[PDB]
Amino acid sequence: RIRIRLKAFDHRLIDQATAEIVETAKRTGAQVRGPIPLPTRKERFTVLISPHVNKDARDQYEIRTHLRLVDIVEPTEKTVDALMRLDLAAGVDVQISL
Amino acid sequence: PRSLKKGPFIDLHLLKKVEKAVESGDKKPLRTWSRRSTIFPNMIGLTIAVHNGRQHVPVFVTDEMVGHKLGEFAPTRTYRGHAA
Amino acid sequence: NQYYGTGRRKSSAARVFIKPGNGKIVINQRSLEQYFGRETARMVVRQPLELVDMVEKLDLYITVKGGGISGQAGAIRHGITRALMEYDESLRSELRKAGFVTRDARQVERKKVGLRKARRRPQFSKR
Amino acid sequence: PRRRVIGQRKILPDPKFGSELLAKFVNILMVDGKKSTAESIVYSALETLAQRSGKSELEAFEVALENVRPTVEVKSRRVGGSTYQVPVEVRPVRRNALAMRWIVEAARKRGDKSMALRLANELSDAAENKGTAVKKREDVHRMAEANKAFAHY
Amino acid sequence: AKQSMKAREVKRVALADKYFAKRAELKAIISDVNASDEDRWNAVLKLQTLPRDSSPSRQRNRCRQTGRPHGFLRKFGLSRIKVREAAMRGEIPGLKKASW
Amino acid sequence: GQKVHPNGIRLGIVKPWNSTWFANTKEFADNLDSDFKVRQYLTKELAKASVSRIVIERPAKSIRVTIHTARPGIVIGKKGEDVEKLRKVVADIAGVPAQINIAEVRKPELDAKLVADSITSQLERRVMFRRAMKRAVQNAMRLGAKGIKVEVSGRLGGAEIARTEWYREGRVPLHTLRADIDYNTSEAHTTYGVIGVKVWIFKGEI
RNA sequence: ACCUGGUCUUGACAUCCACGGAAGUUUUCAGAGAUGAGAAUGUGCGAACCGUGAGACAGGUGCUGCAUGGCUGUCGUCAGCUCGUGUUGUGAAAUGUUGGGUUAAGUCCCGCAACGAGCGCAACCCUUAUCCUUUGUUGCCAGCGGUCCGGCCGGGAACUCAAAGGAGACUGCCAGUGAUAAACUGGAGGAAGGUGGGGAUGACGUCAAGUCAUCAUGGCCCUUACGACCAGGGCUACACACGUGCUACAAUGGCGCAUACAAAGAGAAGCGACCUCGCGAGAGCAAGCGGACCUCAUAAAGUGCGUCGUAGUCCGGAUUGGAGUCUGCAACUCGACUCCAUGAAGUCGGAAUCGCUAGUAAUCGUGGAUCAGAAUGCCACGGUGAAUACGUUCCCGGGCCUU
Ligand SMILES: [K+]
Ligand SMILES: [K+]
Ligand SMILES: [K+]
Ligand SMILES: [K+]
Ligand SMILES: [K+]
Ligand SMILES: [K+]
Ligand SMILES: [K+]
Ligand SMILES: [K+]
Ligand SMILES: [K+]
Ligand SMILES: [K+]
Ligand SMILES: [K+]
Ligand SMILES: [Mg+2]
Ligand SMILES: [Mg+2]
Ligand SMILES: [Mg+2]
Ligand SMILES: [Mg+2]
Ligand SMILES: [Mg+2]
Ligand SMILES: [Mg+2]
Ligand SMILES: [Mg+2]
Ligand SMILES: [Mg+2]
Ligand SMILES: [Mg+2]
Ligand SMILES: [Mg+2]
Ligand SMILES: [Mg+2]
Ligand SMILES: [Mg+2]
Ligand SMILES: [Mg+2]
Ligand SMILES: [Mg+2]
Ligand SMILES: [Mg+2]
Ligand SMILES: [Mg+2]
Ligand SMILES: [Mg+2]
Ligand SMILES: [Mg+2]
Ligand SMILES: [Mg+2]
Ligand SMILES: [Mg+2]
Ligand SMILES: [Mg+2]
Ligand SMILES: [Mg+2]
Ligand SMILES: [Mg+2]
Ligand SMILES: [Mg+2]
Ligand SMILES: [Mg+2]
Ligand SMILES: [Mg+2]
Ligand SMILES: [Mg+2]
Ligand SMILES: [Mg+2]
Repeated sequence: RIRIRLKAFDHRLIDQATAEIVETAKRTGAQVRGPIPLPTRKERFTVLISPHVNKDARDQYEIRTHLRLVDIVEPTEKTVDALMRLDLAAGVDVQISL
Repeated sequence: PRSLKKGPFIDLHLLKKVEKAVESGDKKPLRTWSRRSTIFPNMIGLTIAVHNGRQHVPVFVTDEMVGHKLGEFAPTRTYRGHAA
Repeated sequence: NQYYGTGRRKSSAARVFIKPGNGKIVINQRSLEQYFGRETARMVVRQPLELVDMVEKLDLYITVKGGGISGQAGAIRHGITRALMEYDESLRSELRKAGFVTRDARQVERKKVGLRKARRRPQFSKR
Repeated sequence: PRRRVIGQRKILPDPKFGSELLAKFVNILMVDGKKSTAESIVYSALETLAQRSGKSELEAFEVALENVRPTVEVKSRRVGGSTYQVPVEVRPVRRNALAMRWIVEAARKRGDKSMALRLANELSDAAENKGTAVKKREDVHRMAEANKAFAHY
Repeated sequence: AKQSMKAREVKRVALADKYFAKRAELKAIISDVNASDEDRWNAVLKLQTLPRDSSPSRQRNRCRQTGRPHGFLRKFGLSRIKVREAAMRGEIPGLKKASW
Repeated sequence: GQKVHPNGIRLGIVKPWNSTWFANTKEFADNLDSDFKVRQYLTKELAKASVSRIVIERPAKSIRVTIHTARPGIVIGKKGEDVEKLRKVVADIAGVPAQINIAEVRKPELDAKLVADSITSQLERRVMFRRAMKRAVQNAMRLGAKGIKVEVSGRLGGAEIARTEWYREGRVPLHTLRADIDYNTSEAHTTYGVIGVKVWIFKGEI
């Protein structure tokens, strides 16, 4: 079994990669579990907007990190080599675990 | 204060200055800027001139000054009261 | 068979399982009087049953998470009500007449910039 | 408010007796949102009051209210010239709100030990037209009496 | 920030790496519970001899684009002012105005 | 009073980001600083190439720069010579293998960054500020904008008392979030100081 | 960014040229250090990188926010502010935008020398309240089957939940009212009812409002100094006056024991379990975790039992003595925390004054940014959970018409 963890700042970009990870896997023999929507992280930032004083004038920002889990149970041999060469889109973090 | 497992602190350049003068009869005042140095049981006698920011003030090291830092004997701020 | 109800209140959510019995109540593997020491909480939990007169005709299996005493007690009361309606559907009229069907949507208002809390402003002074 | 868009809020009846009237009295007594701490104080004072008389907790409570409820009060009224304290009829709900508030305020001022005992001694004197709260109801009726001439402003 | 003040931080960053391993084993001795009592003393005296600018506690995070020593944010390496300018131009990935 | 940045408020709604990579905290600050130095170089080198928008990606241990422009032949050069000269400087700066893509800005009269830069170059040549703003507004309205607004601030015409002036045609509904509003700014460095230019261009609700 | 003293002059930071040299490593003395004088080892792969020498220059947190850009406060999230064409007036201007109703709304309808349009309002965005669909681990446990009673294991995909996609509210429905209108009042259904709750969003403009010390910039000014380097001091002073907070004056409490129920978040020079040692702050040893898995990390208020019995107290915890811990080259000036002792004012606060209309106020804990260390501040999170609003004469600010 190999573990697939997917990170991205855009949940639409992260669903494209998952849709094509669970498609280039069921074809090449192995079966899939998931994808799993792990809890989204929400990192928040608060800054003062004025160059000088005005302490109550602020902007509140946020970065959302979306998470996906894909389980390839029983990986066939044509399945593995069909994974590192898929080349996913930019801005999608991919971590392979065994 | 400074942890016991580390021993009292002393600026190395001052430790050489007291060594080179305890073995000799040098009673000339020792001019240092090291207000952070703990007073050790080895220079009870001579006068260290400690900096207070704008000059060196001589302190005559006795026994009861052991354990204190040098700066405790060189006040930095000048006060005489308001309208006094 | 078994009947189910999901109840929510504040940050609490209660899973309720209703089946014919004699009137025994378990909440997180504890008795009603063991779990809820507050007297108000015990009355809130019971309230739907004293209304429809099915107090000792049922057995209550209940798990709850999150929130506090009054939230969980109120969350159970909501999920209980949703269970009884899955039991008999003619009870909706009298339960809604008692305000038990409504999910109470009151939540903690967020803290906002420049305020001490959600609405408390710092003390003001002209000069 | 200017727009008059303020309805009413439902209050749960008290646990032991199922009286919304008594549940409001716990609310007036409660501080810092510690309601259970106030529920206990009211229940203890109510039992001391139930055994100091022959009536149940409620009937002894109502008799205390009947002697503290004001019937007429004065409100200011600035008109073309100056302000007169006009006597106005107190509406039935405000009668109970004032009676409870004066009782709780009087009991907090006493010098007994616990608050449960202080509340008990006030609820008992209120049954005999003694102590504060009852006196506060007397001072209000007097003011509204000395201003009966202004009963048309 | 002034040019001189910017160049003070690049020096303190260089000196903190050149003496990094030499500083860590000295504190290994001083913190060593079962060392002796005179090499500890020597290690203490030797640590004072290294230039002060070699300690990482002498560094001050600065805005990487202006040099501002206040209002720093580590996630972006910028002051609160430059973070706002880049965020509104869409130059910080995923960063948008928050509301909940 | 002060208005929200029209681009920032729409960044997840109808507008895309200008940088689209992913990183943890460990390198987030270092990616931002290398994007800054890249854009700092590209903007100075290609000053006469009508560069509207520099989009930066980072697929995997590599950087991909997409330069939106209206004079791509000037960007590329003869048989791709010049675009190669930059592909080396960018790799030097970013420290990874570099790849440059050239996008086509057709109708530069409808791009806020190019319109703002056009007005600004004219002001540094001592063109009458009034003539520049009217020309910009008329051009964009003729090419099919649903609206445009141009604002110029500073010592206009070298006047001692600075002021702000603005024109507008059509619709520029800044409170509508789903409005395609291209917005950008520019600065002119005249003999009397800085003059700031802002340009809004409305292209229709989405 | 300041002071005192010690120091430098194409220079700490750029470019250009000349010449010297790989760069680097390893140690000695003088000095507070800057630095100076050396002394070893390498010499690899022009052009890296150092040193020196010239002069174009660099450098300035120096002045002007009343020369500016950018950014911000503010009236005010107030319902306003305008334009084209037409028409009226010698003209400034007017009309539209006023009027009758209505609305949170220049909201909408009707009338109308106006007819249209723009910026604002509303809507589109985020979040919260109900349901569906998909997916089922690190999250879940209804029915099963075992069990060391631990979802612990086999399993299960039901449920809570996680996050994607959908559904849902429109005065749509009904009745009355109303000018056959806009709308309003009430009822049904529904998780939610009339802008559902909260946020984001700030029109034309105003105060020559704030910022030349984030940055940028016109002009002015300094250039062996207003630039640059260093050590020590200062920004922590203290007859006093004000603003914003924290903790109290107690019994709705203090103390002791026992015992429940959260949300949100952070972590690799990081968070750090277990175990042992220490009264304690901590120490030693050392797993696990780039995390729905591991760590921070026991929520506290609450509840049960005891005690204290109205006292400047078993309230309060300021101050001071002594002894320690930890971070850090270094806690004298000037750190936080621990232990023992000390046990100040204070018993509810003059004139006056502030916040808040509901999950609000009040009260109770928890986290985060900055950050080696250093919150009673700031930003965020849940627990408990009120009172009251008859009304619009008065106070303050504002909107529309009129004089
Ligand atoms: K300005
Ligand atoms: K006239
Ligand atoms: K007109
Ligand atoms: K200037
Ligand atoms: K200092
Ligand atoms: K404070
Ligand atoms: K005491
Ligand atoms: K200190
Ligand atoms: K006070
Ligand atoms: K800290
Ligand atoms: K008037
Ligand atoms: Mg996390
Ligand atoms: Mg709260
Ligand atoms: Mg500068
Ligand atoms: Mg620091
Ligand atoms: Mg000097
Ligand atoms: Mg100004
Ligand atoms: Mg005319
Ligand atoms: Mg008007
Ligand atoms: Mg008019
Ligand atoms: Mg009208
Ligand atoms: Mg309108
Ligand atoms: Mg009209
Ligand atoms: Mg709006
Ligand atoms: Mg079983
Ligand atoms: Mg209704
Ligand atoms: Mg704003
Ligand atoms: Mg001014
Ligand atoms: Mg000023
Ligand atoms: Mg200044
Ligand atoms: Mg210094
Ligand atoms: Mg200060
Ligand atoms: Mg005590
Ligand atoms: Mg932290
Ligand atoms: Mg006293
Ligand atoms: Mg007392
Ligand atoms: Mg309000
Ligand atoms: Mg608190
Ligand atoms: Mg109006």
